[PDB]
Amino acid sequence: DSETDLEALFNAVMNPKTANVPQTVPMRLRKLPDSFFKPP
Amino acid sequence: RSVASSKLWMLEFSAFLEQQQDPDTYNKHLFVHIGLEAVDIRQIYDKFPEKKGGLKDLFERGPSNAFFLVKFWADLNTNGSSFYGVSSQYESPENMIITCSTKVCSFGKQVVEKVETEYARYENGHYSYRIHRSPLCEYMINFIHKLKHLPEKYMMNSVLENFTILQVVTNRDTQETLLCIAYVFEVSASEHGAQHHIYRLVK
Ligand SMILES: *C(=O)CCCCCCCCCCCCC
Repeated sequence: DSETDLEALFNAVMNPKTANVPQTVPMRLRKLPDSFFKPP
Repeated sequence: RSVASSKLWMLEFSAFLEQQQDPDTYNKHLFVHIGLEAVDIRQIYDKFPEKKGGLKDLFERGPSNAFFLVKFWADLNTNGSSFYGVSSQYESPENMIITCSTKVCSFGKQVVEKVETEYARYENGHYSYRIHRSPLCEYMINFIHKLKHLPEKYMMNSVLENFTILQVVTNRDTQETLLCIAYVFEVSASEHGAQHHIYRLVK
């Protein structure tokens, strides 16, 4: 099982070797408008 | 009027850090501010609470013209004398008692909720509602602290991929959804600071 708490959240990114958070589809790989990643 | 259903319009929204330099001197930094393309809501359901009263349940109950997705690029370029706050303003042709429920979510799970009741002020034939300098919760303050203390900007966005906010504005008596706004975040890289795109959420 994975954890979903504040330290776990930042730990997953700071020290990816010890990551234990849910895995997800990156927003860039979803069916979203082009403007979603191009700021004005 | 972008963020507007038939019954309510959000004119203003901002999250800020105000620092008191001395009793007469205040420096305010805006993290995000507001003051339409369509998005398939099914693409974001995983990022928000599910089950009864959740985004899907709310959207299915309608009306569909009350549902919005805001993409924020947040400005995090800022330094016991600090106030983290949020302000927002709404207008309506109707005199309602409204409830504003703000949920902070991590990987689609609710972590904290703030609930606020707002009464109308007559203003020019219509009615205004203002949430003025609502204190930002400690979780949000702490989250911002941790964000800024990450080595690299790419890390901030990686954290933010799974951090969302759901705001539901309801008529307290009738429970009609007046406005439902889903908020998604990246870090601003721009020379013009905070930016945003507003989308209509569709089935
Ligand atoms: C706690 O009391 C309420 C939860 C926060 C209210 C939503 C305000 C939006 C915060 C955006 C800050 C920018 C950091 C990415």
